[PDB]
Amino acid sequence: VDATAIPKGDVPILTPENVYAMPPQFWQNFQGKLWIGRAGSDARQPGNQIPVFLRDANGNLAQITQPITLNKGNFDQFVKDNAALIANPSHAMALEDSNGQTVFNIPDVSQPIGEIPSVDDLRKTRPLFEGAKIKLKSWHPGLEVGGGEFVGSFQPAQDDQGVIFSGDGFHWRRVVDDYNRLSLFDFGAIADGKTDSAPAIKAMYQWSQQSDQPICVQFPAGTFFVTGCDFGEEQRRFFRISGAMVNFGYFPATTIVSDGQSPFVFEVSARWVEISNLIFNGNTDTKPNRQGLLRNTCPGGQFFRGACLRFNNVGGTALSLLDTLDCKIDQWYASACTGDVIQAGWSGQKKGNWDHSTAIELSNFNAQHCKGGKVLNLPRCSQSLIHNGWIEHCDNPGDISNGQWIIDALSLEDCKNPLIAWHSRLNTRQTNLQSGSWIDNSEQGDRWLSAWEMGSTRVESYGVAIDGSLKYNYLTSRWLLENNTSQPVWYELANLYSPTVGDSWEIEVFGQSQFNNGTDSEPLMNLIDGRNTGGRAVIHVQRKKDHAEASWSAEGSSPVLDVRYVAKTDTDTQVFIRLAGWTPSAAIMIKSTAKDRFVTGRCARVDAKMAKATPDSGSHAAPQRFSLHNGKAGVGANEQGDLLLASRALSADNVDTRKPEGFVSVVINGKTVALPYFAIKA
Amino acid sequence: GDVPILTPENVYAMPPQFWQNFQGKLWIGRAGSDARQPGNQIPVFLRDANGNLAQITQPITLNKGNFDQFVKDNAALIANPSHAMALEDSNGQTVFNIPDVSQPIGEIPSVDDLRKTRPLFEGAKIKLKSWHPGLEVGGGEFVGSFQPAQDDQGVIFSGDGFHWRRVVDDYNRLSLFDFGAIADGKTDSAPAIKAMYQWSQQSDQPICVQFPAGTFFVTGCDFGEEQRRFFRISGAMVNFGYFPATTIVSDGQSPFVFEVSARWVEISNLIFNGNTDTKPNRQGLLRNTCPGGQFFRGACLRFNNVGGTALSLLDTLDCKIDQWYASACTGDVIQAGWSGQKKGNWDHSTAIELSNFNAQHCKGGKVLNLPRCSQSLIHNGWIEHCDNPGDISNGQWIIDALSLEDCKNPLIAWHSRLNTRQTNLQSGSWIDNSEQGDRWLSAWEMGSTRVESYGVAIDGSLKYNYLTSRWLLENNTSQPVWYELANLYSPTVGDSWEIEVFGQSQFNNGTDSEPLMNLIDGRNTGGRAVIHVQRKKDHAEASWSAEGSSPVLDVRYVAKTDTDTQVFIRLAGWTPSAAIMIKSTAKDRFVTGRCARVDAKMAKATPDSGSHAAPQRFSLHNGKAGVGANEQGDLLLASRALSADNVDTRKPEGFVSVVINGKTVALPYFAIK
Amino acid sequence: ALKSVDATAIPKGDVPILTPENVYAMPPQFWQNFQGKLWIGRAGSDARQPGNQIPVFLRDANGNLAQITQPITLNKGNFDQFVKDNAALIANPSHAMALEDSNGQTVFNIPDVSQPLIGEIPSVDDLRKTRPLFEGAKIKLKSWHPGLEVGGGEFVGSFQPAQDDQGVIFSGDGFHWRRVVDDYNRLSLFDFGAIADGKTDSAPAIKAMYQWSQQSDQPICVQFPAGTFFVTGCDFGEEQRRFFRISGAMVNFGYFPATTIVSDGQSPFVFEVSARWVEISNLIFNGNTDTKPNRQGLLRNTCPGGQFFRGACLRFNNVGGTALSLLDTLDCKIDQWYASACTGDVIQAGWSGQKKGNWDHSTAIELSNFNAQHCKGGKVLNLPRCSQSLIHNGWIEHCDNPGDISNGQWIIDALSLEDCKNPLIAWHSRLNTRQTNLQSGSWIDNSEQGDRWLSAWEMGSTRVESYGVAIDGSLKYNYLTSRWLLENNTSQPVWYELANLYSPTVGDSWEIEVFGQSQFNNGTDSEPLMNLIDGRNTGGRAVIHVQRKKDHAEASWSAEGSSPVLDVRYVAKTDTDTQVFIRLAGWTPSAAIMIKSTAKDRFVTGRCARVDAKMAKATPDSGSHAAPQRFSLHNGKAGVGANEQGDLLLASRALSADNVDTRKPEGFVSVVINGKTVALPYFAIKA
Repeated sequence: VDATAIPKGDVPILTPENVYAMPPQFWQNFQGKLWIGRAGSDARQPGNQIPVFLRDANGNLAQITQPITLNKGNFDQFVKDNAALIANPSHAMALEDSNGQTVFNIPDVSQPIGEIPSVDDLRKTRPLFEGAKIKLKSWHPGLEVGGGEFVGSFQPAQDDQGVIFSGDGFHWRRVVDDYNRLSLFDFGAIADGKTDSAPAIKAMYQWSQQSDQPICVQFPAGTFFVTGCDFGEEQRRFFRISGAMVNFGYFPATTIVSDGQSPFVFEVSARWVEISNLIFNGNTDTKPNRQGLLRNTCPGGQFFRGACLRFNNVGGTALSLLDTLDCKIDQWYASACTGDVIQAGWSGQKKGNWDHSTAIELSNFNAQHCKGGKVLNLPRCSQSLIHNGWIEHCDNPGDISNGQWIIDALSLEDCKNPLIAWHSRLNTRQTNLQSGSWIDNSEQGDRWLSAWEMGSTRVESYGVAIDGSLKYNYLTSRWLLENNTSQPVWYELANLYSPTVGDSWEIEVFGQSQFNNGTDSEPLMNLIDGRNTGGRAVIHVQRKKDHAEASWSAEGSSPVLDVRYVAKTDTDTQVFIRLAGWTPSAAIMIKSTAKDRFVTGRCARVDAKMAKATPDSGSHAAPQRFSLHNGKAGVGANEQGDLLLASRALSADNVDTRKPEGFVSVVINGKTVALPYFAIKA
Repeated sequence: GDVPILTPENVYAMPPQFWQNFQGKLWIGRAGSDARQPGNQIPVFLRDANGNLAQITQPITLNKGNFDQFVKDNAALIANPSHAMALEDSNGQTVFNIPDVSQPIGEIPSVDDLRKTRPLFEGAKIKLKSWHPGLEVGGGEFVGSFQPAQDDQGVIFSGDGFHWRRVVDDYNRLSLFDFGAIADGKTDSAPAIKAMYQWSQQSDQPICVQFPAGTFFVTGCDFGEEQRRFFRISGAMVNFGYFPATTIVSDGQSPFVFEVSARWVEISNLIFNGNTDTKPNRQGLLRNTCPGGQFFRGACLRFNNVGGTALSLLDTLDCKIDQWYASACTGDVIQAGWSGQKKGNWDHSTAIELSNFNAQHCKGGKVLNLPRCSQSLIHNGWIEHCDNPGDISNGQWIIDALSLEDCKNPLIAWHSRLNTRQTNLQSGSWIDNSEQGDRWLSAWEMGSTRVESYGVAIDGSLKYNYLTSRWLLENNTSQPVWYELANLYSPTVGDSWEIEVFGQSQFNNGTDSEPLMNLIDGRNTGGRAVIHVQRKKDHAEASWSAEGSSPVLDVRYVAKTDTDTQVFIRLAGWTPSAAIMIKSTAKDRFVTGRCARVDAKMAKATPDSGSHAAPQRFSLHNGKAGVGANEQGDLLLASRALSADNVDTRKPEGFVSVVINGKTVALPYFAIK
Repeated sequence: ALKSVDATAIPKGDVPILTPENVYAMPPQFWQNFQGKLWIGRAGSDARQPGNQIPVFLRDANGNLAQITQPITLNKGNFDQFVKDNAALIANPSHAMALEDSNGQTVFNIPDVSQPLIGEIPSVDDLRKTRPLFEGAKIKLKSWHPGLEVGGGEFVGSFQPAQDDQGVIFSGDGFHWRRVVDDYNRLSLFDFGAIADGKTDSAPAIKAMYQWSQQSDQPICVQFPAGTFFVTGCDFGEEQRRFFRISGAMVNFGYFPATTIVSDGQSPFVFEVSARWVEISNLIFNGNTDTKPNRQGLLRNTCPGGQFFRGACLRFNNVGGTALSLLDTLDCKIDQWYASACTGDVIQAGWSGQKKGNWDHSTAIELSNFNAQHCKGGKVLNLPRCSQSLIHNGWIEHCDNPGDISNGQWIIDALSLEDCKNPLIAWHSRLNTRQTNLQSGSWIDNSEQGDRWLSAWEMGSTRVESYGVAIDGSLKYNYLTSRWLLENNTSQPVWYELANLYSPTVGDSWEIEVFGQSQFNNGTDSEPLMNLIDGRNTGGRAVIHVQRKKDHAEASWSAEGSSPVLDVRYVAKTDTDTQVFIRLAGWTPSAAIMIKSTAKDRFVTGRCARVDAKMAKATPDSGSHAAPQRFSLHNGKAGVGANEQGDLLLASRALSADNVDTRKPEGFVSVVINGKTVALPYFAIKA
């Protein structure tokens, strides 16, 4: 029979692949009768057989009489000849064995097992009928990975290299129980750390985008070689990439390795990105390169989610984000990275004012021995947070300049250069700085925001530093002293440690002696021992060239009668006060010029004792003096008990000495007297 | 008590190979016996459609012709349910030989057909293709039983005198598919949810209710009012955090999609789309009304177009809601109330922790309806373009990194004990922490503390070991040095600054080796300079005083702007450490954006010619009498003027020992008559 | 068929190649129905062909051997006799094997069973006794233990040597079966022979799965399925390893894990590990100390030179021993953990180094989202010398000893101690705290008792509360301002009510500083100051003193420079409460209210000091008490002041006329008295 003796639209319905794709027992043992019949009826029935043509590899096109006898001999011959059965794709098919038992009876193959070794063979194996089930042993020949059950179809579907495998006028659909349990194995990846799994990653991403499946790129456990993947230009909504989903906090079960040729292993443009449970070994220690893990190119708002990420020997920028709206990177470790680790920039697009990054939360991270680039390349990060982070033996902790950062429990240890935080609005607790490490929060370089927005607050166990305003309801003391007794009592206030020669302390004993009514019953005549409401004592202490010395003043109804001091060392000064009788509550409030713990390690201390203690023999009386002036004239008092006065001394020659010009009412001691003054000669 | 033992559904169950080909012999004998045997055969009756009971001589011949006819007449074989049964195949082989079908392949398309198929024997296995016909979902392997078990619509499917139990390798891999839910976002999956809940309660399995990935239409599920221990509801368990792989839609008719009453509640990995934007309604997601303590756990939740209260909680002992998003919700989002109609016992909520959330374009309702929340926390939250950020009044809140942008009305925080850091207020948004409305606790509990980068505001007490300065100036030379302290920005006319230069000049011993005679230049311990700066109608003017051994000899100022004033000090020789401590009446960053600044220079710099000298003055009085000094170098005195008439003028009454300038001297006073 | 052969006459290296287990291992349909012929031939040949058959010996019940004639006839009768006689076919383990049915159709044709249908086996006991038919032969294990249908799966046979690991490899005499594992992360202790009955000791399974994961370098380590498991003390001690992971059923249950461990109390810890990295998650441990008292904890890690620890979703019920014991911790995260009625320590961490260097502390301890209830006899937290450490949102209620965090460095947010018998011991501990909730006499002892680990210079705590701030250390700021700035852009003085002062104790002193001045007109540097009160001056303030007396309070106020205040009145109508009014001067553009107090704050007492700020325009009631205008600057002997009558007060040593030269004033000094520059006279003192 000839070439154009074949009906229009007739196709090969059975090939050697159909012999291979049925169990060995069937090939070798089966003997029976095959009927290719008219569609919509039993093919064994009379006048139902449609034309069938045997075609050799040579190009033979002989018509074959039905039923077609099947047996090992005819199978062997069909395979050897690389032959094919051509007939109507719309056909009935019926097979019975040597006896008469119907194996199958399909009236229309277009309308509703055996094993296949590879995808290569699957794409060349036509289904027997619409719904025909097959088992794929493995994606690649004899790797025992990326296999599963497959349902055959004649309907047109494009090969996606994972779920749909298409041949000439047919395809096989992977039977997927849970779509969220597919991996790169299903898309033809191999965990040998050599075979490029980039085609599998590109195939699985395109599949997820088209079929709208959120799992996206899913790595199974093991090591994967990946060449640069550019999904670039086109803005997508989602790019998710996750390693083996197991609860391993430290070491993910998936590792990525590359050739260091692309600037990033993954080049994406997506509004929402999620990357987790991955180790990236950049191999920059042995084959130096500039290859990072992921860059997001999408302008006008990015959302990022990182979790359980290890960057080992990365020469490039590990993560590069753009126009960040919300970035959460938790449980990430960087070891011996020579490039930037966490980098975020802005498009500069005037609209939405994309001239900064927003809501960066970095938590539970450890950067070790990172030399060359910046661990944090995060300038202009507003409404951002750092929680429980360690950066050790890293040259450049990096840049958080012009930012707004809550920083809880950040540790810098043995870092060559400081964390750059120029014009950065920091709000910190428990910053741990060892081995010469520090944070540079100075006003160097360019300020992004107005001068009015500048300042940072540091809240430490050892004190508070506010580069800004303070306001409170009231100022109290940690130490309230009480003398509910008519007799005075000697207390030891504290031992003052003065780290530097010339350091000055002022102890304000705020509060008065007496709490009895009738202070407005009589006018005050005795300014010292009178009946006035209000009072304080002001003790001055300064570390001198050798040891220290003291001097004290008071106001109103003084809470202190006397103060003595003991200068045991050059740095140490014990301060005692004779707490006046009937002193109900006296608050201890201190001013100091001494360096605090923020400045030096061997810093200023107030070793508070606040205990009843008589000053020992060899204690020195702090002289009772005050001195209020303008550097020319003023008023004071001395320890002898004389009022001190200072003013321009006068020549008697310029004074009308004849008699006082006038008088003014002054209450000298207890008595209202008349203070005289003389006229000044013109 | 004979029953139908075989039906048309039994012919359907077995492989199609069997129907078409199988020739054989079927025996039904008495139990505890091989039925293929003389004297073992019990009577078997053939029921037909509109047909008599009749009887059939065993063995029962099986072939295509018989099966076709048997199915045709909707026929059945009637016998004693407790029977022996054996099957041969013309050849005389054994397919199965069962002495008793009472105690120890096939595919079935639907649960409808499964509930109609009687098992051949106890432990007979079949495949369920799908829960619903031709839907490829909710299927599995089932082991048949004659024992009486009730249909639970998921694991056990019951007929008349039989049931089918699902083989479950892991109970935590069951979904609503297995209980007959359809992920088409139209067919009501409420029967499946109710069925899976009832199952999990009775079987005491903790997974409770578990959605697969996809969209599900759910009519209101009211889980009675009786108090349960647990209610867990979860969408597709895949690590996302942004968009859960499970969406819920509804008809908006119930007040909540889930009416629960449990001590411990878990919602996670769900999007609820309320559809108020198109079909206005008042349907929330979940309300828990279990009294006497509640525990809540929310994670990865999206609320889109919710008209009702998204979450309603009662008598909360502990509530954690992390990674939750609300867009275009017209009702309340996070709502928590209490049972106690009077104070004492159940009159508040405890341990509310909201973290990593974003409420956007929520108009009408309160995003946070959380009054009287004690020991509570907010961490990294954003409320943008919302009418009512909500109510946290009479609360106790740690608030880290809360953002309010373009919110019409303030976050109501009346009498609320706030402890805040890095609050971002943009586009006229603010927090009302005032004392309006009812105070829940005592007046002694009130107060908030706001720690910002730009300053600290304490509505309460402060105490510290000692006050130091950010700026310590040193002059370890004999010669005075001109420093520029800072530039002061005074945003309002009249704003007053006072720069206390704490510390003294000189640090040599023997200050208490002689009495103080010269109050200015004497061997003294202690000292300070007090520089006063006020912004006047035009520019600023200054003046300054000192105490003891002054650290400052001179003060000059440069004021070439209404707002700006540079302050310079001539730091005295041998000033080993001088601390700069400032007071100001000027508005800080909490009040205004164009706020007060101290631009610290603290650098050696001579005043630039045009600088004006700050007069050396002090003034201590009561408003009637006092003492002072002026720049000329004169002591000032103020007191009541006396008439010479009222004074005994001829002789001084007495004297007092006064040290004038350097010398001890007698100060006179005349008597008044 | 019947050729009697001696055991000593059987070729060296010949073994039982087929046993009754091989008949039981076939599908039941095969046993009953199959009829055919079996060939055992030389390795590398078709065993059916002439001159390829090797000698096969049938062993009988009594142990006798006869060489059988091939082909070997297979049928139910022969299968029954073979099993009934507990018979075996002995031949060369290296052999070809061929099976035909009675028709002559080949089932197998294997030229060498050592080079690469499917039966079922009830238990591993039976699996270890079943020799594979050939290399790569597939079998289906129903379950690990007979009739439990857990720990079953698909197995592929081999004659290659492999040691039994009791989970993945099950070996017999010259063969083994390897489990088909698609995902090694889906294996559980069921696969290693554990039973979820809470009675049968699953220690062997835990030890087996552990040693497998170590030898195989699989990070999953020990994975429990859901249920209650009985575990005797497991010792993985002495040998220093990298990893120890142990986890219960991995399903997101927030509150109650689906896996419970229960033990006998005989070991000090259920798990004795020595690893650098440790992960415990999703486990309830019921110590049963309430009914059978003991000192058994859950886990101790003894690995020296740095330990990492991650804990999540852990419940400790009735634990008699130390629940968790860590050594030389470098990083410890314990999130979502609960302790109920435990009599021992719960979270314990110590160090190895005796001397004050190297390993003498713990580092980066982060305890979060925890709740300890009714724990009595031990420390909930036994964590001395914990540096760079954090507590976030934790409750300790009705526990005798909240524990020891002394000599530490802690951020503590939202810690609640309620009805705790003893304080949390935090001696010399560097605390940085917010929203600490202490109820029913619970407290934190942050005193300086016992040995201080670090230097005196490192000491101090900061407590930031809603009601106030307490700094045991330095404070510095750019400038002090006020919550309250009062304005009077008006030539007339205006009355304001500042606040109601609540003084909880008799003798409590308040000082209200009204910082700022009256006037803001230029030319204060034009004239020399002559009138110290009303003169053109820059700077100023009013200082208001208020003290609670035996009954009510009384006041008194002084001023500086250009005073912002003209008058002060007050209302003391109770012992505790004092309203303060100020007559704010004309043209005072901004006055900041700043306060000092001796009164006890909220840190000290519940009924604490208050400033009930009003800061509003209000004229004081005619019955209000006027505050006397006074100041008083002295040294206790001499000084200066002013009284409300408007007289300057001076104090100094009195002089007798006899020691004064009354003749002439010795000299004069220039003094500006009431604006006018005059000469203040002075007399000389006789020697």
